[PDB]
Amino acid sequence: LEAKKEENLADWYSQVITKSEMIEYHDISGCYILRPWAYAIWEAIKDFFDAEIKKLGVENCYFPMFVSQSALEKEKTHVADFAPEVAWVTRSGKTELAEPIAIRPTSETVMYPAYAKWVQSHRDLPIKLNQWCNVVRWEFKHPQPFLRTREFLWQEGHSAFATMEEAAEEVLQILDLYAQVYEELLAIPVVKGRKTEKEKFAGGDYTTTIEAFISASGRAIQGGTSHHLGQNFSKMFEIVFEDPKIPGEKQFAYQNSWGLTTRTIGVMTMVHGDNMGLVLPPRVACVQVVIIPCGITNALSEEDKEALIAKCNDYRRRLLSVNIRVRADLRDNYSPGWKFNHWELKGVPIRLEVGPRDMKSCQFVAVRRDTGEKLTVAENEAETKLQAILEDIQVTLFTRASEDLKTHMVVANTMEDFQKILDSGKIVQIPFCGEIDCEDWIKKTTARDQSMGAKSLCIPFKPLCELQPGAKCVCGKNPAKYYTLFGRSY
Amino acid sequence: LEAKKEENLADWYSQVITKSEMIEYHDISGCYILRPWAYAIWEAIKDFFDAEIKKLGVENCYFPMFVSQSALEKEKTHVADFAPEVAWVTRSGKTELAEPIAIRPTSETVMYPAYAKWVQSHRDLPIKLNQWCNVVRWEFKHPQPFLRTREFLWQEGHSAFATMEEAAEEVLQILDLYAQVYEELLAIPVVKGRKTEKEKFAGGDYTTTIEAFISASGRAIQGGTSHHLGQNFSKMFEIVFEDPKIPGEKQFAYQNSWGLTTRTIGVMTMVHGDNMGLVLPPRVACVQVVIIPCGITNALSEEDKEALIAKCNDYRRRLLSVNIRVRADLRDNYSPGWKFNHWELKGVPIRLEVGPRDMKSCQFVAVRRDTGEKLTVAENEAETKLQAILEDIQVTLFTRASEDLKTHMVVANTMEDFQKILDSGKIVQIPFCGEIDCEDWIKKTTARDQSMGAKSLCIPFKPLCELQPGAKCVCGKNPAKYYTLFGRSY
Ligand SMILES: O=C(C[C@H]1NCCC[C@@H]1O)Cn1cnc2cc(Br)c(Cl)cc2c1=O
Ligand SMILES: O=C(C[C@H]1NCCC[C@@H]1O)Cn1cnc2cc(Br)c(Cl)cc2c1=O
Ligand SMILES: [Zn+2]
Ligand SMILES: [Zn+2]
Repeated sequence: LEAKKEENLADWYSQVITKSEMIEYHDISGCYILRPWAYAIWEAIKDFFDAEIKKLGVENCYFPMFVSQSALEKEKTHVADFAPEVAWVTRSGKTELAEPIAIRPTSETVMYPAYAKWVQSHRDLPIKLNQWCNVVRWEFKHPQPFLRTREFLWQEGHSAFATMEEAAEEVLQILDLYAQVYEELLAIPVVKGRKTEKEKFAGGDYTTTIEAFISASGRAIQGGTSHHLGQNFSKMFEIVFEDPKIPGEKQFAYQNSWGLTTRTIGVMTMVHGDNMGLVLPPRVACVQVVIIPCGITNALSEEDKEALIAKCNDYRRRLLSVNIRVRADLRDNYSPGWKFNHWELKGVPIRLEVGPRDMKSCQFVAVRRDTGEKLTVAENEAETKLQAILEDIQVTLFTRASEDLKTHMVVANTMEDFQKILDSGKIVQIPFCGEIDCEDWIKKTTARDQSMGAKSLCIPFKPLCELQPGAKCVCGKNPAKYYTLFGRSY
Repeated sequence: LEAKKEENLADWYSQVITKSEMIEYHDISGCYILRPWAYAIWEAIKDFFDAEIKKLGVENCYFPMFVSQSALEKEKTHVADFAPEVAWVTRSGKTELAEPIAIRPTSETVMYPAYAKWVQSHRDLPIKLNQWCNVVRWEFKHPQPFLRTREFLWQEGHSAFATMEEAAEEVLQILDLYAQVYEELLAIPVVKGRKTEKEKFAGGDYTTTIEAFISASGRAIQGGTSHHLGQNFSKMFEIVFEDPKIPGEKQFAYQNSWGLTTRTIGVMTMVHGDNMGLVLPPRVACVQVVIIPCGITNALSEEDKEALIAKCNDYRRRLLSVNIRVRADLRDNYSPGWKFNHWELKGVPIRLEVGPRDMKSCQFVAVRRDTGEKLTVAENEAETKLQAILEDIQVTLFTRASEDLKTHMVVANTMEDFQKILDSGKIVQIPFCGEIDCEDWIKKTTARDQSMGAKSLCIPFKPLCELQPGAKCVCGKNPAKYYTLFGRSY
């Protein structure tokens, strides 16, 4: 690794993700190749989430990606600001086509006409459906492998209830899951809260979100979102049912929608990385432990060279049997020292080092990726001790970026504190009125002193300080409705 | 179900797949919605396969879907017959675009430039990679939900070895897996063999395949394919490595590729269906057993109506604990008799019927979907007996369509037998020379008497009869190289 996090972050990231065999650039910019080392992290997230939404009664499915012109345009889901970012299909070979078709940037326009058809009785509710798919949005903005890409993978859930007490409960349930993905797997602490009326999903009553901080840049980033849509789309798409014991009457259904994307892997990179390379949390690594045989020489007995290469498999065998994801790298051509480095770039949590010097002592050595600390372990304790080190790494990585968050997230009550602490490369809870103006304003004000300015992130469900009796927005005109998280974003 | 399999098959299928809540048509023909009842079958296939290729050392990944014009066209992967079936992206919103981009119809053109880059040393081999993704091919041919669709889901593996003994072994390993999917899960017997030089994947040395018979129509269908590519693509894309102990020399890598698609679900439907509806093999059903409470009346004691609805959960609880996938349908608004029918269309293998008459006798009743046979079972035997019935159904469905295959697959040595037995709505092993002509010919000959004519299916690895000393192609000119499976196809 030539570049350094503190110094040229933009380069560091692009070097870490290539040299860890995670990403590979494609002959079309904005598009990237998810190599196995990264995909296994996505698949790890996928396994957890999938397991939890199904406990909630959600079922997976697959809708088409092609949304016809008379669909987006036929309605006004959009919110048509994004309309110049949709790609279009126009010709089948050379032969032109009847109407052009769009590539899904999201799936409301494809799914909701159908929801309308399936909801006949009130009996056909709820309808909770999820899909794991790719989506395509267009961007000329200088692209970036996990955070700013043209095609990406995600998950999008769309549920639809009779009542609102229902819909409401799910929205918060899902956001907790999205938290668990970041806090329990990825070991990334996040801030839960509600979008401002400026920022919330348009065409949807409210919008809960999960925001994480990437100190390295002093910006914060959006993790995943969970929206309550109320009746907006049902009205739009006539998803209606005859009421319960309010006969002859027409009730609109209450809807939700929530998504999480592959930016997770980018955030995970940005947060836990070294100048030594990528670092993975034990919960998501393809390989929790790598077993490398070291201490091999040109004239090492040939019957010894197969005691080593066999001792290694005993660890491999024993660890696999306690569901530790272990590879033994028994490759003849690379050095040991080469391997040490290779698996360090990739960020494998523990390196299990096996030398004959240690074999003699019926023992072995384990190296933590995060701290670098070596430990010498008895062969009869490989399971308990290594499982423990895996748990202790997860904690460390989490109880680091969280202390790193607490330093970098503070309250400021004047506007003059807020421009100092923001330029201090941090993020701030301020008193805020809520009006779009004293936000729409705030951006321009902060941008004049900073190459851009503070955005609202979320309105913390649990803000740092409680608000005091008379208290005013940073503007100085209106009173403060709620402490509100602001910062420069991604 | 109004239509009937024997009578209007084209309608039967379209009714079965809608009324079993599997498929839902979209505002663009050729495109369909995979509802949960179907997707869970795809996901079941996915779970099995994924588990097996990983034992083989394959790793999953995700390449982009956008293949640039200077890629397909830059090379000649194609085999350009299919070129007028590729969709194209041309505008980002209204703004036109630099060059147009294609939607992946397959991924050789996207993956192989990269394979070239990753294979530097000979050390970087093998490279076995898989991806589960959607692909888009265009068709005006009257579409059909699982068998003839424009967008579909599949899996595509692309491996790349130094030697050919390697590549060769995998091709056959994979085809056995594809067999297992059809024979062990889907309970559909298939015929293993090699494509003819007419039919094989172009741009690839040979092509093993799996062919299944859909009696209902007298046609056969392609299950999945596994190709050996040898050196064609490496040469094309310069995937090269310095040789082992043949220094200073340039070796091309040997490649494979293999795919399986969502047509599986269509074949599964076509093969096992009733006029009573879809039928699922226990190995893939979202719901192996449905628990329905029956024998409820208007004036049934309220404390009895909760002994029933509780007895049901005891079965639910006990079955879930032996990994039987069970739903208890406790819905208050539908009749019992309505439920019986609903879950019959969906093809749930067993209906677990709970009535108080049986509760009195501390017992219950189970109905097989395939045969219709009812059985009365002790409450202390619910696990062993139901698991057994699930196993016995799988077998039945398999040892049915297999006897149905043996009737409908026969040998014919003259050409005059072959035109009779083919028009008998069956498929035939004939003596065949191999020349494209005496195949290219065979189609036109059979088409003049039949609304189209026999195609080669495969060249059985284990043909019905052995060939006799002097023996000639059905044409009568050349000698027969091998018994070869022919028939009308899909
Ligand atoms: O992504 C969304 C809408 C919903 N999609 C499913 C997950 C929950 C989420 O609120 C917001 N969004 C974001 N970007 C977009 C870009 C384009 Br282009 C279009 Cl057409 C539409 C959108 C767009 O609708
Ligand atoms: O699907 C293939 C090529 C390979 N894809 C991966 C699985 C193994 C398989 O042999 C054959 N095929 C089939 N249909 C096609 C349609 C179009 Br359009 C194009 Cl460009 C290309 C193709 C095309 O290459
Ligand atoms: Zn204000
Ligand atoms: Zn011939």
